[PDB]
Amino acid sequence: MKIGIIGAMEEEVTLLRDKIENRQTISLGGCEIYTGQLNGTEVALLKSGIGKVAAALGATLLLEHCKPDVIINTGSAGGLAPTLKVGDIVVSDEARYHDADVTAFGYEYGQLPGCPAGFKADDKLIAAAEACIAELNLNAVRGLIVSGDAFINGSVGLAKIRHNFPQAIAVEMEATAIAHVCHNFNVPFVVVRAISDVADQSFDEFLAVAAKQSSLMVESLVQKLA
Amino acid sequence: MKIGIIGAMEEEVTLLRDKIENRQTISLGGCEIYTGQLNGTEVALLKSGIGKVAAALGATLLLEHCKPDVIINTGSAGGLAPTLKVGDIVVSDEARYHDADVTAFGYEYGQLPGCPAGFKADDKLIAAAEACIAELNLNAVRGLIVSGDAFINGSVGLAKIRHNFPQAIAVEMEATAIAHVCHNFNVPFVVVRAISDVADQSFDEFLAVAAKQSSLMVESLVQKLA
Ligand SMILES: Nc1ncnc2[nH]cnc12
Ligand SMILES: Nc1ncnc2[nH]cnc12
Repeated sequence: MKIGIIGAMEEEVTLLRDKIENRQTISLGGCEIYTGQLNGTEVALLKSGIGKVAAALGATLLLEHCKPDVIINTGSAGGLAPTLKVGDIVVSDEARYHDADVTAFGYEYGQLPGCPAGFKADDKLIAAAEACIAELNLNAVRGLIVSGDAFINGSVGLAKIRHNFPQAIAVEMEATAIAHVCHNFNVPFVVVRAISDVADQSFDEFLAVAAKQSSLMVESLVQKLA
Repeated sequence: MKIGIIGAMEEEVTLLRDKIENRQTISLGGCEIYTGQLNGTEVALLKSGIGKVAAALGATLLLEHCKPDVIINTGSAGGLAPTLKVGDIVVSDEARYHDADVTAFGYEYGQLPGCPAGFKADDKLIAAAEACIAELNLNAVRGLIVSGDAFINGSVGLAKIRHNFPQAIAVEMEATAIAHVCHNFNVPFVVVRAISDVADQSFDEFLAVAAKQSSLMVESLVQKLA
């Protein structure tokens, strides 16, 4: 089993990279992929690009060149569900584009031609991730994650998202693009995001902590799936 | 020299695929790439998917696997300029995302982190495409093309694009994603789009005519470049 890891938190990627044994660095399309073993398990690690296309570019290179069995995609996200708190860890049951609209042709909002309305995370990965999170004494919340090429900052942006996806619990900029590429490559995936802020509610205190714990979560999830 | 060709119109890809000599077909990540020689010139042909991520996925595979020296990206788009008419052929001098927004952090509208505000098509490739179109007795219009994961059918969506991009003359769904991937791979490209309809003014009927013209244009450009 080979596990692909795509992380958006630089510190998490560094922490994991430094732990890889027999580390090899592959440079393609302006991306760097680290391969080797993490506690005996073969892995392929990549720092996530920003936005749908850059994230898709890196994921495509990794999936094609390393051909992993599964993808674990980590990062941070803004919370949409009111019951969330900074530090919570959301686990995707599915991912949708909040900025895709071809409804004029009968497609469901957010759905793109040739794709399902939402991209489903693998049941086994979801369960394993949720178990690894609880073991670290952290709080995991399962649900719909939406993404788009926009940094949601104001009320209007949030309103549109909550209106189109009242069930969405988190939002960011790369999750659905990675799920989409994984879907097209028929590779199981799970998206996990530490909640950095909540829509209607310290930097280091969050990022320093989230990145470290996410890396431990990944290490634990890799061994579990192994 | 090796020329990469990515076209949106199914019929154009078929016409060009049928002309490739010593044709080989490569199946990667759900995509099909045809390689061989077009009138003696090494080419790599691929039909673009729908949307930024699908388009980026295919482009990434072609650029990495085939290492083309240049990219010719064809298709169709909706006209934004009032002087444009169905049938005109827009040649991009630049490509921008009309649905990317990180202005909260000083980015120009449509610009994403890690990228320039817009992606510039190659000066030499632009001029060459313009010459080929003129030689075919067709009308080429040079300008900004914007892309996003949505079909624009007038209304508020159209007004928003005209407001944010006064200079944009055409709009579709893949151009900028492909330009973006080429940019990251540092490969010269040129975007060309036949105008299928104009804002405020049959798709298949248009396609039956434009797809054929576009294929001849591509063939001519390949030779002109070789
Ligand atoms: N509020 C937000 N909108 C988009 N991407 C984000 N990434 C983290 N927070 C985000
Ligand atoms: N008006 C339009 N908006 C988005 N994609 C298009 N593709 C062709 N015409 C289009």
